[PDB]
Amino acid sequence: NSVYDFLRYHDRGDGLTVNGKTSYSIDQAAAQITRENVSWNGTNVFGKSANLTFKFLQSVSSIPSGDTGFVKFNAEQIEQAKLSLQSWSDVANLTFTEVTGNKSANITFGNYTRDASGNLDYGTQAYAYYPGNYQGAGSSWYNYNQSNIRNPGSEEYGRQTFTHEIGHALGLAHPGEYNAGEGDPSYNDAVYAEDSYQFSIMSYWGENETGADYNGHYGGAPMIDDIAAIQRLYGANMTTRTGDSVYGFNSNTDRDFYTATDSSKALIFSVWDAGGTDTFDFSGYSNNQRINLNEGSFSDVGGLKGNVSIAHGVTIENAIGGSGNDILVGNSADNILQGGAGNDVLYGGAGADTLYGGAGRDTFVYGSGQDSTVAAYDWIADFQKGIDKIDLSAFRNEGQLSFVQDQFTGKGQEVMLQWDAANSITNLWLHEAGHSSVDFLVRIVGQAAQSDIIV
Ligand SMILES: [Ca+2]
Ligand SMILES: [Ca+2]
Ligand SMILES: [Ca+2]
Ligand SMILES: [Ca+2]
Ligand SMILES: [Ca+2]
Ligand SMILES: [Ca+2]
Ligand SMILES: [Ca+2]
Ligand SMILES: [Zn+2]
Repeated sequence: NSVYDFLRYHDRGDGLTVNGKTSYSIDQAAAQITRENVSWNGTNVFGKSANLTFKFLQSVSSIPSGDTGFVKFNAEQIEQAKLSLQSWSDVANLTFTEVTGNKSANITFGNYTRDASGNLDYGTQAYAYYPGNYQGAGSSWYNYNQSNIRNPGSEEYGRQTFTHEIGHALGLAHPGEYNAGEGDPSYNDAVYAEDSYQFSIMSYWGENETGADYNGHYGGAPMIDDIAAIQRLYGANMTTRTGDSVYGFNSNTDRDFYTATDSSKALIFSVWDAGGTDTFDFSGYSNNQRINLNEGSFSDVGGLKGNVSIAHGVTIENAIGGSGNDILVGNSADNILQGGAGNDVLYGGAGADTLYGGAGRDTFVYGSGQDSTVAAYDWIADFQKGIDKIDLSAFRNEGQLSFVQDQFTGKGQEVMLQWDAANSITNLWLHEAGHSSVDFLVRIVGQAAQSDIIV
């Protein structure tokens, strides 16, 4: 039943209540984040692309906030800021072009170090201005007295702050009515339950407020609701990673937040992918992981909780677990699932899936007849007789499954294992109640015993 619960991991909307707060769906959160109804295309303009310019100020006549002690961006800030911009243009129909000299720009970057009174400010972090035609519109500012701001490449909060402020400069607002300086807001003030770093980088609250746990890390890229929100304003970018993309270990994304170079690296991201056959490669971790390929769902990767999610409108096809005891849940597409070492639970779901339990005592689960129809049957390519198991207990709801040796009686709800000596393939047939013909089939590359089947 671990599959059942995991499938409902972090359910939202549908009149639910989480943490005593109203639960919002991705779109409701996205609408809330774009409530200011402002973008670089104007007010109340949705689904329209934009070609924007950005500039690293070398000097200023004044900072629109009144803050003083201007300091230009250093090399590392410049590189990290470009990565943040890229994480936004990757998902929304936006293009960023740098301008220098006297040319004006839609989005600007600059640091400050003192307040209007001329006193050192080592307490604040950063802020930005919404798009518009007013003086300073789209400008973003950061406190140079903060080490995370000076070293955004080594201090994760810095990079996250860049992405956050750029979010404002693009038209995104905090999930709720609250802002630094104004009193002392908290998650208790959140308009909806999903107002945390787990769903939006535009939030003020840690992922822990929603049950997630990134072990002190900060994802520096747009999360699931941020993606929906930014696309609501500028449209989705359908040209991003349209080939076969691999996320996690052995990544070919050339994106730091989608890449893990070794087991000690933390992964925190919401994936946007516009095409191809893709893979969630989390093979380098030894932690027990829970991987869900359903769009909009969250996964527990590398020892963290709720650190990985799939954006709405995205189809990820494959997943590879680690040496831990994992749970891999596929989607309606044809998935290739690899559990790796450890005792894993694989659930292909709808579609013709190919499953590899890997080393260990693995379990291949089937929740219904639609999971492996004859017209699009599953393949279990490395089944180990007497070690792995095939769970068909879900069929009990319509009558306890009975085993038959070489013939079906017709009473339905019977399971048969057929050995193909010539090809060394075992065909698992299931004649379901209500079905006039045998419509369930799982082909197995290897031998299987009646005692390997759970009914
Ligand atoms: Ca892809
Ligand atoms: Ca895909
Ligand atoms: Ca495993
Ligand atoms: Ca599937
Ligand atoms: Ca395994
Ligand atoms: Ca196995
Ligand atoms: Ca299937
Ligand atoms: Zn903010």
